Amino acid sequence: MAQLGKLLKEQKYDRQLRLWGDHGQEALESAHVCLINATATGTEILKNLVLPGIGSFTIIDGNQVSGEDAGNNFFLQRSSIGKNRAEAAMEFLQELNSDVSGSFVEESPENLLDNDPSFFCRFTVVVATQLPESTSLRLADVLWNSQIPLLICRTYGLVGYMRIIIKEHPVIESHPDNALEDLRLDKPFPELREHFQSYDDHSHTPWIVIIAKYLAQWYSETNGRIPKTYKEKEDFRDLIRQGILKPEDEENFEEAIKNVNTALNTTQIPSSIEDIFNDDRCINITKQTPSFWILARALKEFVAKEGQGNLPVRGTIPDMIADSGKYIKLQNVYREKAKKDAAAVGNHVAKLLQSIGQAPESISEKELKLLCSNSAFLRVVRCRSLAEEYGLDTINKDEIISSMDNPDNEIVLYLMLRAVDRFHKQQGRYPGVSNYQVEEDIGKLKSCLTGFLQEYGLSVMVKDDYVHEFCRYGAAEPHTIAAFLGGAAAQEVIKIITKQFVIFNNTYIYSGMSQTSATFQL
Amino acid sequence: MIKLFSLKQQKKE
Amino acid sequence: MKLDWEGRWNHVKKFLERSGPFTHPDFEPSTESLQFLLDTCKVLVIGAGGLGCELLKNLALSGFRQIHVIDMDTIDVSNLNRQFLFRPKDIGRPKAEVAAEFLNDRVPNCNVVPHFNKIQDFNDTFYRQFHIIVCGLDSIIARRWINGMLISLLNYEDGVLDPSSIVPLIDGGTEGFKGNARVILPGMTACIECTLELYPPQVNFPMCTIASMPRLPEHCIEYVRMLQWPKEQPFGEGVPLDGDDPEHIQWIFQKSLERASQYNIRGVTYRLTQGVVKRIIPAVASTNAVIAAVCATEVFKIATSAYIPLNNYLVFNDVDGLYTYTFEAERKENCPACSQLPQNIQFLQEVLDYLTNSASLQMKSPAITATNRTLYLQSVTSIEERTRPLSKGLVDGQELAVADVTTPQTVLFK
Ligand SMILES: [Zn+2]
Repeated sequence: MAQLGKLLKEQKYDRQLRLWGDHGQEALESAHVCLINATATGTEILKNLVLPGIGSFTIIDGNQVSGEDAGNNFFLQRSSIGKNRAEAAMEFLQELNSDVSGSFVEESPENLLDNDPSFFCRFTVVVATQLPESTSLRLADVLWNSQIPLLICRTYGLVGYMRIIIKEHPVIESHPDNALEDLRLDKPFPELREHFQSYDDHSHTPWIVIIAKYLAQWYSETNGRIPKTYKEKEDFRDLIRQGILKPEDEENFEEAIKNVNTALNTTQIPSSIEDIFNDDRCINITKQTPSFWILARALKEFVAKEGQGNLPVRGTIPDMIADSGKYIKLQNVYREKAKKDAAAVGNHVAKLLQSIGQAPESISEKELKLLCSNSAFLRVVRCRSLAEEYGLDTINKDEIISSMDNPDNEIVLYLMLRAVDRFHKQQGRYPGVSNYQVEEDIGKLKSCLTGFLQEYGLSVMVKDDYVHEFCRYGAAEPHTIAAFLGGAAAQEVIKIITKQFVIFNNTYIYSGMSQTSATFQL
Repeated sequence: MIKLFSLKQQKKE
Repeated sequence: MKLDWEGRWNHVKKFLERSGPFTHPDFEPSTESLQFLLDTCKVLVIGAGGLGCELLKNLALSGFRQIHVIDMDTIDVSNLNRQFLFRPKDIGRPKAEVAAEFLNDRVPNCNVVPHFNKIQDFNDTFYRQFHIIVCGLDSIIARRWINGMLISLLNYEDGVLDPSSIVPLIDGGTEGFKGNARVILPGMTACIECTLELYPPQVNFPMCTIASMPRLPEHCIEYVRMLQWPKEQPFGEGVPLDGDDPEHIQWIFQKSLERASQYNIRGVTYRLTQGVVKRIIPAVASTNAVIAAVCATEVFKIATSAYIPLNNYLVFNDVDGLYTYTFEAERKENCPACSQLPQNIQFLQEVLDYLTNSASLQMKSPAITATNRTLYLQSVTSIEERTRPLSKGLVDGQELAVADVTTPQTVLFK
């Protein structure tokens, strides 16, 4: 069944293999994810990781299954009531995918922290859910000092809270949506001028050539390279339209007319890339410098030398109605150039490995090809620590204060969470859990709010309606809100494992009430 | 929305 | 034991038994709304694929019991990375049936009734039975069709909409790491037809390119699928191309590489061949979970009037970090589907083209009939022929009546 499982997976994961590829699937199947507290939020997140084929998982839960537990969890049942939740959840989650290996530990995270702190060292990523403030901060420290990626997720009433913690997460394959093409019309390369010069059928020429034609013409008069959209770009559009004559050519020239707004586009190093280049880790190498920065540096070198100020040509171009032969020859000019610059970048990568003796080819040819294709799309995310967020002098109070300018910004929801946790510390229970404790808990909740705010010198105005609403929640974990957070959280974990796409930086707050959300850098 | 909507919590006809 | 164990609905009750500051205006706390949910609120889920499975779980755990599912498909191995109500053993069985089966077993007293049907098989009578309808399908045609069906249920007395005749329509869609959700209150808010720009029909390569200017691997594959297979009949006269048939795709893949060689096009792979033939849309579990959650939460709100519903159109994107975006789609007054007044054309293949190539009316194959006599049709090869004479029997005010596969309704245009 060895190969009947190889293709069995190919067909099973086809819809997703088309998103992150075979390499992404591989990273995923090699990972081991840990989940703390299998209630609705955790099994939802986990199911979204198990269906796509996460290598393995281990649930950590020391609680027993409650009635309301079995009432809001698709992976628990009436018969599970009274038994260990971690154990009960795995059995059902495991049924979702046999290519995944489930596991659990009937202990509490606090317990595993006291006895076996290194226990969490075995996971690719740790996802914690429904955790109290103290357990979180304590869990953050260990994991932060262990270089272990952490995602804290919490569902409270109609609020979804997600917090990711990774010291550094460098990504090459960020999959940019609607990126500007690297057409080089403003900074043509020899082969490109050559290809264009080769012109002077007419109704079936790549628009890129129709533009270059008039670009050389326009640039020969005013000598301006055209940033004025409507202005040097609308006259340019008109100029191009003129050359049709009796041509039932429009379709050709017209398509040239449309892209004029997206192709005169300059060539230029993206701001995000500058910062990667001018970053301490790109400038100061060592034997410890991870493959990413070596590749970052090589790219910086290229921009200095062979690149003549710019990044290696991408290699791809959009489709363009045009005779097959014309389209292909044009495309090949770009592919050739792309291959050419890539090699140059390879030459720099070697000269960096040697002056580090790191290795001969500790970077496959495929990685080099990937890097150059995505040179304009590299991203780097550095998350603060939970300690930094909690510290009295480190807390980004400006962000909070400024956001609170709007009394309904979803940052109030984060402030209320903090107050709920403090209430749980002071009272040993959550507010309003009982229809009877609501009215009375409002005041005690407002009290803990005021205290939390004064403790940080946060001069913000939190409307009473939110304290009332948070008490009304009774610490519920509504399934549909847990499901929302579960899809969101799940994909962020897949982003961590695969290092594909871009993870949200810091806190994501979701409001099921207004179906709105926001991201913050706390 | 000009007018607010509310679903009758009764069976249909 | 009683049906509901202790604290079973604790996570739902709190939003029905407690007053609140953000509640819906017509909301009143009650220890009886949950009962309406468990005993009488009928919800119809259109689709057992992707959003469907997620939607059945969501409603079930939210206190709904009278749920129906419509789906005309069979379980496929490729459904298994996200359609968690199905297992490898179920491959080949109707999804609708298996979805109800799994759901009814996992949620103790749920009552999911399946329907191995397409939405077109039913009429008014069937749909009026429901309080709320949630659609998680993938074709624009279906979305528009069900949109037209609910609009048709509307009853105006003297131009005064009868609220009891309004059937909310919650609609959700997904695409890789993107998705959308929206609340449609037929006759009160923007319907699907009011925002056609939001539903850009899938890619359909131009003939000229496919037949004479291929540039991409996809064009080659497309050529083989759309022209060569119909011409040649690789597997016998009348044998239709079966996108799931391993032998058929291997055939298409080989002819594709053939055409690609002749035009020096790279990239024809078996995977890409499958993608094109089946017009596959990449999909994962997480994005479907997010969107079905928004949709279910809104179905709940509409049923219990717990909170005011999504204004109307939410978008989710998970690619660069993540975010949700919501805005209020406007009900177009000139709407072919939900307006109350007939269309006003001011002008035969002048209207059939206008009713097809327009943007306000992206009808697919309209059948035009004069006041009381079929003028043109297309559903009959003689109708498309005999009646075809498109070749330039009417007057001025005449009330034409179009009909497309896009709606159950007869759009009256003058
Ligand atoms: Zn409309």
